[PDB]
Amino acid sequence: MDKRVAEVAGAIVEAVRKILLDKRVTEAEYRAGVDYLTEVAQTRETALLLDVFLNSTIIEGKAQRSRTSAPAIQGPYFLEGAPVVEGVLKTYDTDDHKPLIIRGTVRSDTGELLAGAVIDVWHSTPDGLYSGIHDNIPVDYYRGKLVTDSQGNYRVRTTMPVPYQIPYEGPTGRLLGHLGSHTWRPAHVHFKVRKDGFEPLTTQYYFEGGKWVDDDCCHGVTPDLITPETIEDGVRVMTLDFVIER
Amino acid sequence: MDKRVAEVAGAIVEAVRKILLDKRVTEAEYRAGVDYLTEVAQTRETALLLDVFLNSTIIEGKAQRSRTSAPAIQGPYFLEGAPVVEGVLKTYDTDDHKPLIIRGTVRSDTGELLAGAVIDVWHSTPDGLYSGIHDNIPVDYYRGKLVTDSQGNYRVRTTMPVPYQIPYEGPTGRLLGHLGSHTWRPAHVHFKVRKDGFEPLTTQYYFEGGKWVDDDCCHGVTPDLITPETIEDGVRVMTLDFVIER
Ligand SMILES: CCCCCCCCCCCCCCCCCC(=O)OC[C@H](COP(=O)(O)O)OC(=O)CCCCCCCCCCCCCCCCC
Ligand SMILES: CCCCCCCCCCCCCCCCCC(=O)OC[C@H](COP(=O)(O)O)OC(=O)CCCCCCCCCCCCCCCCC
Ligand SMILES: [Fe+3]
Ligand SMILES: [Fe+3]
Ligand SMILES: [Mg+2]
Ligand SMILES: [Mg+2]
Ligand SMILES: [Mg+2]
Ligand SMILES: [Mg+2]
Repeated sequence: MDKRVAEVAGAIVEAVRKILLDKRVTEAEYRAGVDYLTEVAQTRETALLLDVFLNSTIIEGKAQRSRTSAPAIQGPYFLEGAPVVEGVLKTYDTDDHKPLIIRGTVRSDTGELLAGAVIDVWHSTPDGLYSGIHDNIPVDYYRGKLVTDSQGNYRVRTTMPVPYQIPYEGPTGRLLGHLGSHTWRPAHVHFKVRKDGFEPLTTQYYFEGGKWVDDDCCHGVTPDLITPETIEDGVRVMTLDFVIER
Repeated sequence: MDKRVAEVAGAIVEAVRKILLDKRVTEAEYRAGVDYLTEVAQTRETALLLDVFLNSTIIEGKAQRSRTSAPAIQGPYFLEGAPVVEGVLKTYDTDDHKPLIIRGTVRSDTGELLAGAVIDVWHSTPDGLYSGIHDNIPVDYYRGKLVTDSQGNYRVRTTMPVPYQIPYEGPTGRLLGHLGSHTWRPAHVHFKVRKDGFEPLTTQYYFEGGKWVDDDCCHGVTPDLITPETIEDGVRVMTLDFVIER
């Protein structure tokens, strides 16, 4: 008997039953539903399907219960063991990459600039593929760790990310279809900031004006996480000042 | 956009989010939860897990919305293509089988005895295993089709079933563990009655006094589905009169 598992899991069970009754779900519908979720399970989409309708709500929760630079949903594509960089992120030399630059400061919720903070960054190849997770792509690519200096400053040069769709061929995709939504997410860059003394801050940031920023199939775009459009020497720039609490 | 999928699926999504907020589920809990359900998916327990907390409620629904001999949850172990029998069900000759006898009538909700109704029956080997689904067991065993005669009567001789537990080694088992329930179901026999003119009636029936009839881990035992204890010549007897609607 786990007090909390039994509080939260129970609350859900009790709550879904109600719907099963009120909406008057038939024997034949119930099968159709269960048959669906086994496909979802079969398709290894179990976590995905959850992430879409839920994870975004769970951020809205944490953002209420804490003081930090705006949080965002984490996403499936984070891999630990990213290489530390001065630096520049390792990216492919190819024509279709556009330079992106990321500057800023990591600091405490009490205001003190933190040094030796590790900023873990990952983002999509121009195709929408993440490294080491897609199509024979090296893991040291499009991933890296940034470490704030004596002033709590970090700067990194990298290629631009792109919007990508969650897998659209499966049960989740269509299910969104029936729900009048789509499979597309706006382009974003992934940050996880952890200082050995503080609570981890995981977030992603989008680009003002980018496609899908209005309609994110997951709901996890929020005004703060939209960066203004600023170029320097024809190089898109993100200036992000993180605040981790603790 | 499927009007109903979007009504019922939506209602659930909206309803689970509330819990995620109210109970104040953390980022770290959410993972733990999602991590759980992928195990459930990994363990091919996706349907099971649902059947336990839900399917029993879905009967309570149908039993409200229709006129029939009491319905019951279907269960995973029904296989179509059961052999028609006069008859007797094919069972193993072994010592530990106790004779069980099943008599009765199938009839319409308007009262007319139906003839040529097909009563599909399946039940557990003395071990708790179902045929063709367990341990190299022939499918013509512990399964059969009964066909009501000119009077709408059916009778079949068969071996006794036994209580069995839903798979207890996996994520569902323990999850019930945390919820203060168990893995055990009381002994029951499975009937599906379909006449080519009428709505299928699927139900199972338990034995008065049998273990677990009070505590069914799934909730799907109900007073009607408890048969009284009656022996004839030292042979347990079930007298069941089905009423299919339409
Ligand atoms: C194992 C849990 C996985 C995570 C669950 C997702 C978490 C939150 C989002 C889940 C969305 C709700 C799942 C409902 C899926 C319905 C599929 C469907 O309707 O197929 C359309 C279905 C067939 O089309 P399909 O989408 O290709 O399968 O439409 C039909 O023809 C039948 C009518 C469907 C109406 C059924 C209404 C919902 C009944 C489901 C009962 C079981 C719900 C248990 C889920 C509890 C969630 C905690
Ligand atoms: C894909 C859908 C499959 C069908 C879903 C089942 C349908 C109705 C029954 C579902 C029961 C609810 C599932 C919750 C499972 C919780 C697992 C757990 O707490 O592990 C204990 C977990 C670890 O132990 P474990 O059980 O071995 O994993 O306990 C912990 O240490 C962490 C605290 C757990 C508290 C989390 C509260 C629930 C958060 C889940 C958020 C996602 C819910 C989405 C489900 C929507 C359903 C429609
Ligand atoms: Fe991403
Ligand atoms: Fe059964
Ligand atoms: Mg600076
Ligand atoms: Mg600045
Ligand atoms: Mg008779
Ligand atoms: Mg009689």
